[PDB]
Amino acid sequence: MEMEKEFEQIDKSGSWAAIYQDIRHEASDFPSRVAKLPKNKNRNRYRDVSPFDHSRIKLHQEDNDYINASLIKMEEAQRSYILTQGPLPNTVGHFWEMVWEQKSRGVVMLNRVMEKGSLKCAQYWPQKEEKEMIFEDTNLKLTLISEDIKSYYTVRQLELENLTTQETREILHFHYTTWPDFGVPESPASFLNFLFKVRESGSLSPEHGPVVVHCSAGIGRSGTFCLADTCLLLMDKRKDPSSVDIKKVLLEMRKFRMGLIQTADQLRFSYLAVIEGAKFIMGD
Ligand SMILES: Oc1ccccc1CNc1nc2ccccc2[nH]1
Repeated sequence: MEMEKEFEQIDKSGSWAAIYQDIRHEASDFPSRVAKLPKNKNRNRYRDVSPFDHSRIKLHQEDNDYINASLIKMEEAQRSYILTQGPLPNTVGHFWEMVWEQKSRGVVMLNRVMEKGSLKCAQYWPQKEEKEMIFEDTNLKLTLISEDIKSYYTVRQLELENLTTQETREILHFHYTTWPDFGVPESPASFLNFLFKVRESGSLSPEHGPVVVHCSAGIGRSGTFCLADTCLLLMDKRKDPSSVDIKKVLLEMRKFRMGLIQTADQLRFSYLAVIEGAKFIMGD
């Protein structure tokens, strides 16, 4: 069923809450035993948001390999994403170790460091060229190279150096800065524009490791970003673009990380972004 018609049918019936609950009910449940070990309690921002054991990213160190991060592997779309929480004061070194080890090109950040008067994630990148950051626990150095501030998002060019081998890499930071403190954006125009800038960069392409995507918990806004990208890619690839079922793509993605799309409003916003992005697709 053409999702645009499914959309009006749910909107006119105001059933968004009922669809969302159907998804919650059918979603996969897999063990998260590593995440719940007592040694890992300070590595988790939220007690109810954990990576599944089967899909968790492992850090390459014998001490403790745990990070709150999952690999979302979309077989038919041929895209992979790492979804993670906003780093904590004690996990900023782990975060950059993961970026290095997984060969990521891009980091996508969908939150502000402070929102609703509380800290949503650590200040994990340098704000001034001449004040670089050193992560002593993981032996990495990170320097701000350049910053492009726009009305709805900022792009930063960063150098990550593995101090053990003196190899360096270019890391692009895509920072969506205008998601509102409550609800979802009214128009998906600026969010789609942002997604197309990440794509244009090469960050989502198979020649690099998976893009690292985060918000505060790494399930809500983060879930919207990867669901819209995968759905629009499948509409490009298939003979019948109307076959793309957003609810079935979301349940496939929920096999890899729990709780992706946190509200009925986020589900509705995901439909809108795909419907409008297709509009700027069918003939753009
Ligand atoms: O390590 C890298 C490898 C390839 C590309 C980018 C980087 C980041 N570092 C960096 N220093 C610069 C100095 C002048 C102009 C561009 C620069 N990019």
